Amino acid sequence: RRSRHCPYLDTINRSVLDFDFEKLCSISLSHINAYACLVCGKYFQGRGLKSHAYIHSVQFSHHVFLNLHTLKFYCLPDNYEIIDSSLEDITYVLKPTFTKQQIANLDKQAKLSRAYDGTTYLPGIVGLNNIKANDYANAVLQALSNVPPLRNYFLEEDNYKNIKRPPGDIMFLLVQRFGELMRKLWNPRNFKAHVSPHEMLQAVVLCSKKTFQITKQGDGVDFLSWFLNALHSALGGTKKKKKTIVTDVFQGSMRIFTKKLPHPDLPAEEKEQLLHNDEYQETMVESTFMYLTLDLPTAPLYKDEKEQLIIPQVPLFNILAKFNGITEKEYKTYKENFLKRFQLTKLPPYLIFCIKRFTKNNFFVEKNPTIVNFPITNVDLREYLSEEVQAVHKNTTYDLIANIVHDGKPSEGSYRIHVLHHGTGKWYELQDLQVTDILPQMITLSEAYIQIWKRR
Amino acid sequence: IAPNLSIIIGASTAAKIMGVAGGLTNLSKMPACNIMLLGAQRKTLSGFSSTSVLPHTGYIYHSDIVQSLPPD
Repeated sequence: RRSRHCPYLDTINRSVLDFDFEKLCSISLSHINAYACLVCGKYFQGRGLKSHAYIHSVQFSHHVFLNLHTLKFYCLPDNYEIIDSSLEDITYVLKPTFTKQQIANLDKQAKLSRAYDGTTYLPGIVGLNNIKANDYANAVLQALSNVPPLRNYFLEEDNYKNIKRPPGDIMFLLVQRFGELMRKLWNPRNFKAHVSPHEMLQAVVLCSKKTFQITKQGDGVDFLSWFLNALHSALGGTKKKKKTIVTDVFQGSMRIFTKKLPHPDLPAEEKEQLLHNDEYQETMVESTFMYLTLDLPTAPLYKDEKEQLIIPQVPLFNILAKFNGITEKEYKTYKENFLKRFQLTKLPPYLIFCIKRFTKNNFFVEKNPTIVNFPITNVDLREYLSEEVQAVHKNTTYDLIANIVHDGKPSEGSYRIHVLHHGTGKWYELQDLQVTDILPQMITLSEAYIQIWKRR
Repeated sequence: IAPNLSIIIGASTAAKIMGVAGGLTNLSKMPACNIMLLGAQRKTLSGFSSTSVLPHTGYIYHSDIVQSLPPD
C-alpha cells in the first residue's frame, strides 16, 4: 500500500486554501462529499471515476486533495488515502481541535501567534472580512467574542450537539456556525491572520430571513437584541430553558415602577383624584434584560458663548443615574404619558450597555453625537440596588472589555471595535482588518455605542 | 508681596508678568500698553492670516479672566 507516501506532497499550496467559503460543489452545486483541491483550492463533488474531482485531477494534473467531512486526504488520480506528519497542520485550520487545556491556557496567553502568510497576530484579535456591509455584523461578533463565559462554551464542538433539536428546528445552524467561526478566529495557527464570516452571514440571513440583509448596513442594537434572543431560543428544544449559557451571562433582573395618566390635559383636581383613586400608581413590573439601555442628553443645538461648537462631554454616572429610584423617565407614548423609574435587582456577570445614538425625529432620523467620559477599570454600581439585594453581591465593580464606535450618518456607517486582550492590557482597534494597540484614552475620546463589562 | 495685583489676574499670571518685567518696581514704571505685551511671542504665522495666530498678544491676554469672555 503506497497510501502513506506520496510523490505530490510538496505541490500543496497552503496560502491559497481559503476555507471560509460555502462548502458546496462549485461545478455541480452539491454539499455531498465536498472535496477540495490543494494545488489551486477549488471545491468538487467527491471521489470516484469520471467524478468532478477526478476530472479536475486528470485535467489540471492536481493529485492530492482534501476531504471536508472525514478530514482524510486523498490522491484522486489513483484515488488512495494520504497520511503525512506535516499535512496534519492543514487539518487544524478548518477544524481547530481546542482541547480543554487550550481553553484553560488561553486567558494566560501572551505570545503572538504565527500565520503561514507571515502576518502576525493574537488569537481572538482577528479581522473579520467585510464582504458586503458586514461592519455591524463584524462589530457585534467581535464584541460577543472576548466574553470568557461565552468564550468557554464554543471552542469545543462537543458543547452544543447534545441539545435537543425539534423537527422544526431551523436555527441550530446559527449556533453551530457561530461556534465554528469562533474556532476559526481563535485558532493559534491559521494561514491567514484574518477570517471571513462568509459562512456566518449566510446563516444570519437564513435565520433572520431577508431582515439584516447584508446589502444595507444594519443596526447594532437591533442586531444583538435579536442575536442573543436567537442564541437563547436555539439552545433548548421543546423545553423551557429560562437559564441557558447566554441567559446567565448578560440577562439581569430589573424592577420598574410605572405611573400613568400624568397628562397635562387633566386639571389639577382631576389628577389629584386620579392619584387618589389608587388605580394609577407605581406597579410591580420586574422582568429581565439582555442589555441595559443608555439614554443620552440631546445635542447642545447651540454654540457655546465662549468656545463655539463645544463638544458635549457627559460623565457615565449621569447616564447610569437613570437606574435608581431617584430619577424617573417619561416614556410618553400615544395619548397618555408613562413615567417609569428603573432599578437593578440582579447584576449579570457581564453587563452590556447599549447606547441610543440613532433616533428618529418627527421628520428624519438623526444621531446623538454626545461624547461620554467613562472609566474602563474601576466603576461602582452599588447605589443602584436595594439593600435587601445589595448584600447578595460582593462584586459590583466592572471592567470594560469591548467597545463599539460608529462613524458618520446612519445611512453611511463604518463600525470600529475596541477589544481588550485579557491577561494583557492592549486595547486593539479593528474595523475590517485593522490592528492597532491604542492607549486607554482614545477609548474615552471616541463616542461609544455598545460597551461590554465584567463583574470579576 | 503683591496682594492687589495677585487677585485681579491671579497669582500665576501675576508671577509670569512680574518676573519677565524685571520686578514690581520695573513694571510700575511701565505703561499699561507695554504691560499688555509682556511675554508677547512673535509667533511665526504658518501661512495664515495674522489675525488667526493672535498678533500683539501677551500673558494678560492669556489670563483666566479675559479668556472667560467671547473671542470678540
